Amino acid sequence: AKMAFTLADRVTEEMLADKAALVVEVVEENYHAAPIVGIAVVNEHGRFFLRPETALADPQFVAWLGDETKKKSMFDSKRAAVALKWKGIELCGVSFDLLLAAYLLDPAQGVDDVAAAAKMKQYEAVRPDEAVYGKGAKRAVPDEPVLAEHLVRKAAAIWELERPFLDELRRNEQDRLLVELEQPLSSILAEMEFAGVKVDTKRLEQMGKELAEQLGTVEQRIYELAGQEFNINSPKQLGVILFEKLQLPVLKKTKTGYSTSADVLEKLAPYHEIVENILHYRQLGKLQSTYIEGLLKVVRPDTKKVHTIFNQALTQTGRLSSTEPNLQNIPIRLEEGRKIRQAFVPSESDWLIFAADYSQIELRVLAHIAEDDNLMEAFRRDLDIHTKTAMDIFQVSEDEVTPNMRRQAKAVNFGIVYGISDYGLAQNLNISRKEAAEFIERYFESFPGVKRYMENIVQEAKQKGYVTTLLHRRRYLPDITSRNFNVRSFAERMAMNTPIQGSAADIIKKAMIDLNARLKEERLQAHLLLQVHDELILEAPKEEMERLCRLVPEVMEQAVTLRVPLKVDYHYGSTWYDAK
DNA sequence: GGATCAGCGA
DNA sequence: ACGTCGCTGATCCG
Ligand SMILES: Nc1ccn([C@H]2C[C@H](O)[C@@H](COP(=O)(O)OP(=O)(O)OP(=O)(O)O)O2)c(=O)n1
Ligand SMILES: [Mg+2]
Ligand SMILES: [Mn+2]
Repeated sequence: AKMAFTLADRVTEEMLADKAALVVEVVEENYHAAPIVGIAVVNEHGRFFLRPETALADPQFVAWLGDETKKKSMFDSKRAAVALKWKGIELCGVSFDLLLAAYLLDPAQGVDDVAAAAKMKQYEAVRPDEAVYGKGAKRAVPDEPVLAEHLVRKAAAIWELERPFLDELRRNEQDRLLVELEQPLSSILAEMEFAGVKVDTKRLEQMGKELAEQLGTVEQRIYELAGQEFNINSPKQLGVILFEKLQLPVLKKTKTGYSTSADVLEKLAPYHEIVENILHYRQLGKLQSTYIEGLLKVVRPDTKKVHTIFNQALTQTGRLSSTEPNLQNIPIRLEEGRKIRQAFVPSESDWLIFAADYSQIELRVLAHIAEDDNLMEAFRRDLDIHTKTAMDIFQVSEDEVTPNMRRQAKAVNFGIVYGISDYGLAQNLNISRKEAAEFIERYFESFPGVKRYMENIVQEAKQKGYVTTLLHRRRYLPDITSRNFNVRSFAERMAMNTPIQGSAADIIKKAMIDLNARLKEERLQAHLLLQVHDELILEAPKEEMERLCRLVPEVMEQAVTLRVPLKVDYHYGSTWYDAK
């Protein structure tokens, strides 16, 4: 039923009040330099709809905006903030974000628009976004009066949902988690995205050059070794032209056939010199398309920068997400892939990249929550549990543990505390089930207080229906009561990982809050560029490095006081690769 | 277009 | 039965 609003053809005084619901509509999925299709304003004085072309020229409207004393209630404020940034317009004053509010109250709700968020509060006087602009090869902006009626309903929806959403947060002890943590971070992530990272494009290209070379040269050998013309990309083909054309053993099977995962071609290599050229050719493939081109595809022409979008209310545990491109999955494990980081450089001349980590954080975080005597005492002794477990998964001595090695021991360590079964472990470090099984018993012999944790957090979820993080981020687990054994089991493994994965994500979020607050009150040219789950990557002039090497680690270790010490590793250099 | 698959990261 | 949490490129298939 037509909600009455005045389609404004000019701005006015009564629509620039010190509190209003705002909507700077960015239909485009990727808001980087995306046009603004419309504006809407609800405030005690009424409901208005301003046309972008208009309002974004009006200095009185542009002022009310950039004015932090003029309050704005919104949904996905970063989406608008970044879009405006690219227009030279500053957006301050956002005191409430409906999107992040619904995320804290229940990340499983999967809110992708105001309607979905509103529905969560028995408010449905608003249409879902997909209904208004559609999707697929049809997607478009409805005509003036349709776009208008919707933007005003979304704004009106935001106007009314603030109270309901804030109260439940208040009762859930998440009001501060919203206002003092999630909302502050949204402005910082906007800067990081708008700032973007510089891309050594010339190099990156001269990389794709040779790749194609070492590709076909490893593609024909494949047709040779196989003796035909199958496409290395069809697992169905890799299955037949393998175990059924080329007769090899099946050590594992998929829900369609038999695994051709790398953890198989590996074990099934010596049975033919084709399984080796497939391992290498697939690596060069991935690294070729999913990166060289994949990155250059998002590199803007002028600034030569890429601008990731840090999705803040997407993951179910509190972690951030990155897309177009995913800068949280840049190669680093092997040497070939790692060099691509030499393509990531400082944004200004004579600057440096400063990357800071967090030493075995989830393990430290588990130590604090689980409170196992020996896991804490160990850290209080400053040991590297990854290297140690490596000393076993290889029986070697501390001095004989390699970077490559510490990785598997690391994956084993988390595999073990987060559910892993003797079979899962057995296939990982490629051993027997009886060995893996006993290695896990001794693990919990080393950390009994932790065993007790895997057992009570399962009961905790079973009783409350939700797990929680250090900073009060909660995760509902209704499948914990499932009568299906595997639904219940996945639920239980979530109750074991979410509190830990989530608390670690809360801490890197708070550290980020202290880091911007510090860099600002000390006024430095340095700023954050990326967040990689438990690592921050800043860029600054060479002259600030000496102050960074102390301020960046100190801020991160201070964020929260655990029963164990936090510890940061940090390095810097001319490129992302150099920063080590 | 979607459903698996592949491979990369934390 | 199944460690957790993500994103992107490639090809099978109506
Ligand atoms: N196989 C993995 C790898 C990582 N993580 C989680 C736990 C780690 O603590 C966190 C950060 O990833 P890192 O690679 O930084 O691992 P740590 O931080 O634990 O090790 P490092 O001492 O190298 O920082 O991500 C996990 O659950 N399972
Ligand atoms: Mg890391
Ligand atoms: Mn780390």
